[PDB]
Amino acid sequence: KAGMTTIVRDLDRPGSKFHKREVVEAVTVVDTPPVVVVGVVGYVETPR
Amino acid sequence: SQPVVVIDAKDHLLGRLASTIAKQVLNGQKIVVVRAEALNISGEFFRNKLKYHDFLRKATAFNKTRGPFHFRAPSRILYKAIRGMVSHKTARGKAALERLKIFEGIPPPYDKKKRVVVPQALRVLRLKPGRKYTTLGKLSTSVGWKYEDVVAKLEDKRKVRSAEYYAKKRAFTKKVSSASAAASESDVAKQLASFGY
Amino acid sequence: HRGLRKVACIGAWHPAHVMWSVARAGQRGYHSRTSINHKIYRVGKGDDE
Amino acid sequence: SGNGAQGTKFRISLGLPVGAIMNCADNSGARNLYIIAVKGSGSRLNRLPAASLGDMVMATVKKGKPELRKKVMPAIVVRQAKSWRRRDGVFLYFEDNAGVIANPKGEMKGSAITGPVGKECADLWPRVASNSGVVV
Amino acid sequence: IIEPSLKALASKYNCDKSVCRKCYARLPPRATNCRKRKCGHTNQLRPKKKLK
Amino acid sequence: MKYIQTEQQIEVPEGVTVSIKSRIVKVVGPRGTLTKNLKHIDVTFTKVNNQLIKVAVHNGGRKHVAALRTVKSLVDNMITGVTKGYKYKMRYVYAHFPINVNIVEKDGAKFIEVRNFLGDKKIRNVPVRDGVTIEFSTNVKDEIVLSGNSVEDVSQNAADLQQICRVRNKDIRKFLDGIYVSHKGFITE
RNA sequence: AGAACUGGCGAUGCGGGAUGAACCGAACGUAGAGUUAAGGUGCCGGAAUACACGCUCAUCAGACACCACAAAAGGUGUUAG
RNA sequence: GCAGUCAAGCGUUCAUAGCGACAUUGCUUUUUGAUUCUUCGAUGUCGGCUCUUCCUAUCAUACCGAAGCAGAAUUCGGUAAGCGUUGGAUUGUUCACCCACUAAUAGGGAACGUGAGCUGGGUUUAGACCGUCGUGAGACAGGUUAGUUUUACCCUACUGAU
Ligand SMILES: [Zn+2]
Repeated sequence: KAGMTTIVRDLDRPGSKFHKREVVEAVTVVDTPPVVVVGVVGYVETPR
Repeated sequence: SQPVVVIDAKDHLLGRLASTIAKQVLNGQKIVVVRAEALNISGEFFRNKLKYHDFLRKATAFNKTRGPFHFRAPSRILYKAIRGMVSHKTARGKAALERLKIFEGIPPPYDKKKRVVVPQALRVLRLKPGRKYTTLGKLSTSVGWKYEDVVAKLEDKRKVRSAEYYAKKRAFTKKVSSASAAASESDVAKQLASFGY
Repeated sequence: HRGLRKVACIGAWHPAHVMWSVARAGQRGYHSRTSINHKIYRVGKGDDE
Repeated sequence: SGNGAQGTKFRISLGLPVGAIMNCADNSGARNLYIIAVKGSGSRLNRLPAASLGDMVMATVKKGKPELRKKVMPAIVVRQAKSWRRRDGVFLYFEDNAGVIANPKGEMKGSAITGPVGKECADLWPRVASNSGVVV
Repeated sequence: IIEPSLKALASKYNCDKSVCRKCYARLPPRATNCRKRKCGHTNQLRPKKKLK
Repeated sequence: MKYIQTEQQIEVPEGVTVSIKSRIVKVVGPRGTLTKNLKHIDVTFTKVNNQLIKVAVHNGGRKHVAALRTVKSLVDNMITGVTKGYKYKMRYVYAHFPINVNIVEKDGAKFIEVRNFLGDKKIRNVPVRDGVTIEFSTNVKDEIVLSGNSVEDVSQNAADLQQICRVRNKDIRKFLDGIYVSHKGFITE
């Protein structure tokens, strides 16, 4: 996680009062590089 | 008489097993009970369900982690019935209940080892034909078990891996009977037949 | 007297044992949680200026 | 809530609770309205109900035309001072809390509205919009 | 428009019944002994109301 | 009292062979074929002819014997359905609002949907059981015919229909609408 | 709460009724063998998952008197009459 | 306080849709009473505030049945206590009455829950005033006003923590 910001977008929720209107919403930004795979692990079913 | 006993629990009744187990294990015999999801119990399903839902009701109010631990697995329902029959609060009940090893399905070690049956608890012999009986897997699942669909996927592999063994053995011994039946017409056997062998 | 930012009557008598259900002080935060149905509004490219 | 409401509203910051004494814009002789209740307004222990813009209240006049006072009457609040948030983002507020006398069917008693009026009331109560001269 | 050749059919499943005075349960018109256990399989029945 | 022997018997018209092993009936015929499980009942079966079968219970005592004739009818209904077949003729009824019924292939199997059940918008669908064929009358276009071999499938499906096309929160003495069975017969006679 | 006759608890342990001042059995020197009381023999629990004729299957079964509760009225559920 | 059984009748006709007298069977311990076993080398005694949990004899909400159910609205009943069940004037009040919203404004228990948790309006010490009683000191379950509310660092429980 990094932090938050504020945006604007036109709506497509039809029949609402704010259809074809714009709004303001708050979003979180999360920094998200590439992970790298190093392994694989195998799980199997048991009665436990 | 054998050092360890392996009890197939199919078509058995719970409280009529556990009074044999709880005495044979208090007298010094090691017992394992296997295929406990195939156990049977008197009474209709709804009735034996309510007799569990009136157990889940009983938990220590001020903190329920202190109270009656309602186990949902058949291996543990049977153990409950036995723990009740045993003075588990002493070093004799404790020592006994460590002579016991209960399972669902038949794991490998007790797969290739012979199984037995307690006739004074078989539903077949005991119960009237026409009475309703309830199966512990359906019950456990209905009160919050999870691993029913696994045991059936494993025990079937057990069965198809066992049926081939049985066919192998049978198609071996049908000739042992022939080559010992071809050898029973001598004096060695006409003399034993008088002794009773 | 003896505080206001608290609870009175943490329990009645004969249960005689304070309950798991009653409000009591302790840690706040550093708990694990899973919120759901969070929509995505942009998936970001790092090589873009 | 829908006792005369044409449409349905968004949540607005609940400004003025009961006990509030807000002006009266209409030309019905009144001067202030004492809120005694709110339509909607669910229950919680020790919580006193509140009124937002566009909400109906039930009210009691304290100053104006003794023909009116000493009785309850429905009312409609059309300005409030609590900064509230519009979906377009901005926080707006008025300089005074003010209301209107009304009947349960959402109609009015007066012929005008002395002052500005909130879009969040006027879209909803249509008989207020026809008698308003200004909207925000 | 129900054409009473068919109104008779709808009434076989709706209004040709008998009701317990003790549990208010739909029972058939020919039967005694309310099938529900909470009543005690009683015999106090009546016909269902069809005229006024 | 506990009796000694209560036995019923089951005729068998030709073309039919009734195979039993461990209380699992299997019947065949011109129309088709059928099976049934009766492990939950204690009952025997013997073959005195290819033309009939003898079913028997022993001491019993007034509870097993009531299931005896029941079993007898079940097997007899089965033979009847695999020799002739069953036909259930349901019919529509309404006052103002017609019921618009059709068959529809959903993602899985067939269904039968009904619309305008008293002006409702809920398109209420019903599965078709596997043992059922299904059609509409043509002499009058306001019926429907379920049909098959197994009555406990056909009739259960018809009841599944007329149980969902039932009005709620209204006077049923007045709102005698929906669909209802009208005739039970076969598809040979 | 208050009287009559007797037996007890009090002042009395012991085996049984899970537990209990009074109930059942039975009254106590220290010990050993045998036999029983009342109560019990699925397991906890020592002792028959004994034998026999039947009744009951309860979606709040029922199970050691005192004792720790249960009625009027009903049921084609079943059994016998 | 709650419920049930007969059912004479009410119920435009229609005992039992709903109700239902004369009688009669019980349940409850949230009433009041009776009793006096425990507690007088002290179990802190009204109400409210706060807070949790439980019960069902369900006010509402869910699915159903029945009506003297056309619809709408209502009543009777059932499974069901999962979820909720208010803001305020007057009163110390329990209790009560009204205004108002509401889906609804249901009843009850937990040492008549809860005072080392609060308050201390009331009651129940001492000061004082009136009325009535009494020769008088003084009485009143009659009214009025003012009147010290102590301690947890222990064990357990609980919340969190190594
Ligand atoms: Zn009934």
